[PDB]
Formats: sequence, C-alpha cells, structure tokens
Amino acid sequence: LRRNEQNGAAAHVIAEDVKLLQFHVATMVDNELPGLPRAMQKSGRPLK
Amino acid sequence: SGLELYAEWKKILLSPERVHEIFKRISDEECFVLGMEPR
Amino acid sequence: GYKFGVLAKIVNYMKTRHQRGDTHPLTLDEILDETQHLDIGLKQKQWLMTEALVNNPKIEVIDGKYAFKPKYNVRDKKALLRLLDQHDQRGLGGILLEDIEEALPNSQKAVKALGDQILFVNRPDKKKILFFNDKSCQFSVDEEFQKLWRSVTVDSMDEEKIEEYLKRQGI
Amino acid sequence: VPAALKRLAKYVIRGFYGIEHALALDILIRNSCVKEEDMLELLKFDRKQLRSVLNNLKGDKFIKCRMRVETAADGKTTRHNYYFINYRTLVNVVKYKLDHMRRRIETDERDSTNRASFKCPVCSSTFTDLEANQLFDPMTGTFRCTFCHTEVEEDESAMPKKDARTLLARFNEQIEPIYALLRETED
Ligand SMILES: [Zn+2]
Repeated sequence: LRRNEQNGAAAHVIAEDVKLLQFHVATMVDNELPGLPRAMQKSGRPLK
Repeated sequence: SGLELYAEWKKILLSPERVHEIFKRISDEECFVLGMEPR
Repeated sequence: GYKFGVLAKIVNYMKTRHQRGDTHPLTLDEILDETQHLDIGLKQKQWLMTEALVNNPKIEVIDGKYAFKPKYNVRDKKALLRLLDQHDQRGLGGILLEDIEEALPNSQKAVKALGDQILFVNRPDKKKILFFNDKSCQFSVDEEFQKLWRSVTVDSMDEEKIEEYLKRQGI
Repeated sequence: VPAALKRLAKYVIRGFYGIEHALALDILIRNSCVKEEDMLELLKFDRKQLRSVLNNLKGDKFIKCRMRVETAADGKTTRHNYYFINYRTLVNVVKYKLDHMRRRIETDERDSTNRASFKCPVCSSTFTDLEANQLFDPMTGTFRCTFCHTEVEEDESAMPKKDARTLLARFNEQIEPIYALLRETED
C-alpha cells in the first residue's frame, strides 16, 4: 500500500489493497468474524 | 456489510480515515456526554 | 448467406488498388470483371451503388464513377500535423496509428519529423494515439515536485476542516 | 463567470497537475453540465482507467458529482451520473495541496535534526550521544561503545542534510510564480 501510494497507483488498486489490509487486521484481532472468510495457514487449519 | 461502512443519506463508502478525522474533531467535553473518559 | 461477402471483397479490392497507387477512379463494372463478380445478380449491384457505396466513408463519388476519397487519408506529414491541431481545437481526439500507417507511407518517419510537437500514447492493442502539443503554454514538471505533490491527499482533509484551515491561518 | 477565475483554474491545472486529468478538465471547461457517459465518449479512454481517475477525482472533490434519475421510453432502470466543476470547491482544494506541500518540507528538516549523530559500523545502528558517553569509561580514557568495541564517527550524518537543503531552495524558485496568479484570483 505504501508503494502504491508512493507511485500514485490506481484508486481501485488502493481501495482493494486497503480492503485486504482491513481484512487482515480484523482477522488477526478475531478470526471468527460473522459472515466473512476464514484465514487458513496454507494447510486448511484456521489461524488462532 | 461485513467489515466496511457505507454512509447513505446519496450513498458513499466511508473510509476509516474520515471517521478518524471526525473523532479527532470531536471535543473532550462531548466524550463525557457520550460516556467515554477522554484521557 | 448471399450478397454480403461480395461487397466486402469489393471494398478489400479498393484497398488493394490503393496499395497499387492508381488514383484514377475506376468503373464498378470493370471492378466486377477484375473480381469475378459477373455471376452476381445485377439488382444487388444496383442496391450497393445506391446505398452502400455512399454509406462507406472511404468510398467517394466523382463524375458518376465511384472511388476512394484521396483527401480522407493522410498524404503528407504537414497535413497530419494540421489535422492534429484542428482535432485538438475541436475536441475530436487522436487518430489510430494503424489507420495512419496504412494511409501514409513511412508514417514512422513522419512522426520522427514531428518530434516533440506530436505526443504518442501506447494502447493495449499497440495502437498509437496522437495528440497535438499546445504551443501557447509550455510548462515543466520535475519528478521530485510530482512526488511531493503525490503524497499529500485532500481526500483525507474534510471540507469543513478545509474552510477552517483558511480561517485559522488568518486570511 | 469572470475570466479571472477561468485563468486561475487553467494556469493551476496546467502547471501543477497531471496531463491525463487536465484532459478531462478540458471537457469540464467546455461544458458546465455533461453526462458521465458523454464524458467517457469525449475522453476516449478505457472504463477501468477512467474509473480510477474518477475515484481520485472523487477523493479530491475537484469536480462535484450528482445523481439523477429519469424514466426512459423503454422503461428499463437506468442510472445517470453528472459531473460538473465548482470553482469555490476547486480553489480551496488546490490551495490545500499547495499549503501542505510546505508542512512536509518543514517536517523533513525537523526529522534531519531528530536523527542521532553518533553511528557505529559494527553496531549498524544510530546511537544517542547519551548512550555513547555512558558507554565511555573514565579509566579507559576514550569514549567508545561498550558493545561493539570500535570508535564512532559522526561525519557520515552531515552529508544528506546538505543535499536536502539545496533541494528546498529549488522548490521555492519553482513555486515562486504561481503565487502571483493566486493573488490575481483574490483580486
Ligand atoms: Zn558501537
């Protein structure tokens, strides 16, 4: 995201990147969010 | 809708920074009214 | 189907003539003899003459005999530059480099002769779009300045906070 | 619509903004009210690239956007977008890019001083004069990090600061003419 903002990347690129960043942060805080995908550990086991 | 906010009066996405700036603009006295200790 | 690919073939023959370089317009019946269209019915030819020949923009009509318009396609680099200037003035937009290439021999040399006056933009299909430069106003932008620009985001700034910043800074 | 406002908008947009966006501002100048689809047709650019530029423009609120609903003859639902430039919004937004440009430069130099002078190669990190002199032992007679056991030189810090100072002066000269245009606008 920092590099995209530095380069002035596409607004939709930055929007999707911010969406993924928000997803990652919220998932780290809580992996049992209602009606949202679960973050696996590349082996099918949901992260704690 | 999931983990994103939409403000509809027409309807636009509400980025976190907007809420951050609004909360910063909020004064300390209003925190007591809202039942949140400012300090 | 019937009576469509034949028209397409005639139009392609016209392009082949233009790769030949025969500016002199030709008779439609002679074109049919060259393209082996005698078998086709006469009524379809008459319908083509009345409607399709006029609709086709590339085709032109002179002294009762049909041929391409030598004015439509670019012939000299100076005229290309003038056309670009007129298009910029009237908001037409740029023209496709593939069409300009088939129009004009050595179009790439023409663009090299243009140099700075002509601005070319790449396209995913590799087609090149050309825009005239503005002589009246010339400005230079440096990369560091553009970066210092780029970081700052007004979208972060809330409109009321905008008018508030002016009022705060006492002006 | 006095010509002075148009002159300000043209000069600022042409000198201190992007060419691809200036292309759209040209359409905005040509017509006060344009359909979004008509803006697309005039622009002759891909929808995705145009929408990226439009999202940037929406964020900066350079041009105000409104939504209008009308019933077509066919009766199928249709959504119609209108974008039009507002001088009052544009003037403040532009002035705002301009103003924060300076706050950035001031913060950069505040940071240059903030950086610590002492730096030690074996350590590979910046060190406070505080930590350095504490690490120093009176019996040994020389200051020197306790941990790495090599001398510390501060000359390396000086160089980049001097380079930045030169850049700032060039920025001032380049930004010197637009202020007169701004003054003509306030007139
Ligand atoms: Zn050390």
